[PDB]
Amino acid sequence: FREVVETQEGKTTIIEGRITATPKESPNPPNPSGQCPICRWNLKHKYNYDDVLLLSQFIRPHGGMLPRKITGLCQEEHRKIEECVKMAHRAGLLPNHRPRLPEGVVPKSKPQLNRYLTRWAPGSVKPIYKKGPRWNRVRMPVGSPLLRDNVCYSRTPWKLYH
Amino acid sequence: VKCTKARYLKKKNMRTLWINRITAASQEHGLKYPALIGNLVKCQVELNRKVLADLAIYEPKTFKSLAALASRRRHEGFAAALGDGKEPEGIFSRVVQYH
Amino acid sequence: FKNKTVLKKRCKDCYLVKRRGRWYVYCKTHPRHKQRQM
Amino acid sequence: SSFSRAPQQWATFARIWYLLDGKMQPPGKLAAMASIRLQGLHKPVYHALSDCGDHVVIMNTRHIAFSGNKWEQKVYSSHTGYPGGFRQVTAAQLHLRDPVAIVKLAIYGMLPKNLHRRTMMERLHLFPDEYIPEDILKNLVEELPQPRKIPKRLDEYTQEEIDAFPRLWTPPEDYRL
Amino acid sequence: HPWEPGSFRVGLIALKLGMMPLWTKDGQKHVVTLLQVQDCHVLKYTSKENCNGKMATLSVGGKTVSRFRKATSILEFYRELGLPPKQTVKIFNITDNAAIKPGTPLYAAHFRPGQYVDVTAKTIGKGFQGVMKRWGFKGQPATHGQTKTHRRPGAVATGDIGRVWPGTKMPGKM
Amino acid sequence: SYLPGYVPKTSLSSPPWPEVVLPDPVEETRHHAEVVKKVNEMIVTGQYGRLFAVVHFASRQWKVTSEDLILIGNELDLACGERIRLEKVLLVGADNFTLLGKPLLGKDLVRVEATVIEKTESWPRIIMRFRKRKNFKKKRIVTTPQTVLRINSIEIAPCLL
Amino acid sequence: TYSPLPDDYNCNVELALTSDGRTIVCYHPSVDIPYEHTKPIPRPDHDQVLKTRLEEKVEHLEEGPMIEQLSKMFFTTKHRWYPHGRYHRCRKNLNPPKDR
Amino acid sequence: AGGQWRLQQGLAANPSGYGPLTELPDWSYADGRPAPPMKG
RNA sequence: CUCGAUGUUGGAUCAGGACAUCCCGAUGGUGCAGCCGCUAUUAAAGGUUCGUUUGUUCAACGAUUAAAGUCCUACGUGAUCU
Ligand code: FES
Ligand SMILES: [K+]
Ligand SMILES: [Mg+2]
Ligand SMILES: [Mg+2]
Ligand SMILES: [Mg+2]
Ligand SMILES: [Mg+2]
Ligand SMILES: [Mg+2]
Ligand SMILES: [Mg+2]
Repeated sequence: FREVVETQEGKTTIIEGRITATPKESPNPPNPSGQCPICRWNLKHKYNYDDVLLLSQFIRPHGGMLPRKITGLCQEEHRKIEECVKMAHRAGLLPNHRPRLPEGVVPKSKPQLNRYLTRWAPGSVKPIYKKGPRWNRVRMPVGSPLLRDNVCYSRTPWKLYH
Repeated sequence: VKCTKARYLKKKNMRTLWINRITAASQEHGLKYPALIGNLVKCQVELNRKVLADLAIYEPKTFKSLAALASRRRHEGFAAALGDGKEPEGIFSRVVQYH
Repeated sequence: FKNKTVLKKRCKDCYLVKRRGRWYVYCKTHPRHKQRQM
Repeated sequence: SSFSRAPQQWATFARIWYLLDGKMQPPGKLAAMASIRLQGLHKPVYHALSDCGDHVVIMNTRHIAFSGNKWEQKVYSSHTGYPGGFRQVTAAQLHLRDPVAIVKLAIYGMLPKNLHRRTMMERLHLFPDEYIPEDILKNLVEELPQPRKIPKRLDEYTQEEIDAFPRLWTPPEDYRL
Repeated sequence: HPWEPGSFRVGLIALKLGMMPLWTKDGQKHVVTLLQVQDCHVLKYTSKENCNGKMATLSVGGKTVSRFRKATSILEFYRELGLPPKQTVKIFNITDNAAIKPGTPLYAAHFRPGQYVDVTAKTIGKGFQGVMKRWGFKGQPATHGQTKTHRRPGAVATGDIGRVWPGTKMPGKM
Repeated sequence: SYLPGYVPKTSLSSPPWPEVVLPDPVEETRHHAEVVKKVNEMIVTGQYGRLFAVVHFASRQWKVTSEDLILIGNELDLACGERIRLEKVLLVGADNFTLLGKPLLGKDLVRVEATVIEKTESWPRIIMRFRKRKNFKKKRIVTTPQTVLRINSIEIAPCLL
Repeated sequence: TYSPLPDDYNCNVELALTSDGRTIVCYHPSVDIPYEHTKPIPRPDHDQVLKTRLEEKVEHLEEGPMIEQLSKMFFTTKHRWYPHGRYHRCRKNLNPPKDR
Repeated sequence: AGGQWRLQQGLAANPSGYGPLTELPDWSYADGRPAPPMKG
């Protein structure tokens, strides 16, 4: 990877770029014919929001996603890994990939509400004051429909609406 | 009239009580009710629900054995399903034929 | 804002953003183009 | 068993004390487990008229996790009876106001809708944090396993676990990241 | 202890003597109520821990009454305190630094001019009252045909609900 | 060191249940013979006390033990005091072992005897129909013939091979 | 080392078939609680010249407080502890049938 | 409740149907004599 | 559904509710300088006049008002009245 450093000395600023150590794909992918990193390692349909060892390899130090052209992911798996990282952040599973805070700002405290499988941004959802009849019931989404094709080891498929 | 029609409820509710008690008894050994009932039939054991509940209350060493047998047969099913028929049937999967 | 079921950019500075769970049209050049998803 | 009759009857119909840890647990799966035990449905001698419910103690009810967006979407409705008395609160507002309410409301709704239900509520013991009264603690017999596996945060993996998982792609040497 | 912000001290029990005018330098007339402090003492201290509330409490007592007309447990309490019984006892939420040893007398100069006070008492009992006196309902016309209906509530709900809402204003003790 | 179908460890890489390895059939069939011999020895040596059995009689199953009474819901065409053998035995159990038929245990293995101790009829049982507004009402009373059997003896023979 | 169920609580189960394959044999001896899994019985809980008196704690409560005490002690609601009228008291069977 | 499995084995879906559990005699005289045939 | 009766338009009395908001709050747009407007989003806690006239609901008119809202409640309410 590549860094950028700005050092100001004697009213003079010097902006440079250094090349740091770079990781490399582990040798012998179980499926070298795979197109994207996922299919090359027989990982399609086999990861979830809690598999951070996988998800942490496709995000920036501050929790942002990395571009598809750089990672090489298929457009499809990019959307799965993108949703999975959104949910992993909201589950408190990426406690080091936190947003950069300018000028040492100390955020005001928030209520701790543990959560998992959170499809929507918490501040963006309204209360369900009128649940509606049983034949038109306003449901609560759980998980993501992007992961519907994940391998299900139970005879019942994932329920995405509670 | 309630007494006449209550004969249908009495039979229906006895079965739900037996099932409820068997579900309790199976869970103590880590089985679900259908895994126990389904696999006992596959072992050719035809003990019905009333007897099984009686065993769960009064003969728990026996009931645990019935649980182990059903659990064993269920594992033979998993092993069989994984195979393509080349492997022989499990020990407790073999059916006694009558003629 | 005007509430709209179909959001249409009216210019070339009119940009589409989703905030608060709904889509918006914000235009800094022509504020009369601002739309809200209904 | 060769017990005498009364000690035999006493042992069979005794009340057991269970512990359940609500940390990171969905309140409904805590509720499903407790509802069985409070009713006695886990006992092969179960009968509705036999009064064979058990004691369930649940700690860490403040640290329950809802799945999805239920912290914001789930609403608890009530009416004071007076005109204008309809009150609706989200699960989050309720949790911050009363840290056992949500688990209490999940359990209460799962118990039979009959007159035995408020009695089964008297053998339920909810505590928001790790503290449990000593008298309650000395009653306990068995701790139930948590119905949800808590997934590890990335910082909690050992370096052996990190090293075991393979690097799936090579980042360009010239990418700023 | 010295006073600190957030600190809450005790109040008193007084007897309402009556009302009187006074005038301010501006020439404005204000009526005032005379509250006499009659034998006010601290009776009990309850620690913040034992009160079951967020504050400690200090129980104060008002007027000396007859030992002959008080219950034995109450007489037993006052014998241990070493005071004659009080007619009324009230609980005051205080901060820990404001606690006073029970048996301590309280006076009118506990308060000072310019301060504001809240005064709590039981209102004058008026007995069972109709809606006009109790709730300010208008009643009905005096003439123009009215049949036996001059001071009545009128309708008490709508037909649809088939009931009367809890909290409905009705004749009762005032 | 990665097979063609290798999948790195994730939450869904493998099934949630643990892997189970069934015993080798050759060893187990040997292990089975030792267990059967062990249980057959307990029968020869009488290392058991009270036995219970499950019998299929008159359409239903009865968990029975010596001295038990069972109420049969029909006439049996046997004189009071007559001793009979119960021939459909599903299960005989002891404190420390149980024998299971598939579905019935062999006659050479277990013997259950019972005695007719009463031939009677049940208490009267009402059968009443009613349909409102239809002048539809009927009453019928029935008593069912019954037989009380006492289980005398449960005997097992060391015929396990 | 395969076991269908754990063998550490109720009995050590061993399943077997006879040579003919027609009889399933179940050997289930009970497991005994090991000594090391037990606790010792809880033994642990003047100048007086006067015969120690019985300190009889004769204390009377009113129905309300009494029922609160019984409800808490036995973990019930209050409703069990209230009386019933003559009609229901006189309907209860005082010589119920007894089975063994 | 086991009906489809019994059918796969050439058995009646209901164990109350044909086969020894139902068709064999229920009892015999304790002396050995066979019982008269059951009505069903 | 009610004809072996579910009597009463308007008014009085007491009002419960909706929000499609008349006024008071917070916003966006404006052919919004400002003062007033117009239009939209949010908001139902609180409020929403007295008269002349007509049996009237409706309307007109005189004075006001921050405003004199639209609706439902058996055209709310007649074992409370008219
Ligand atoms: S997973 Fe193979 S193309 Fe993306
Ligand atoms: K009519
Ligand atoms: Mg008047
Ligand atoms: Mg008159
Ligand atoms: Mg009059
Ligand atoms: Mg009529
Ligand atoms: Mg109103
Ligand atoms: Mg009307």
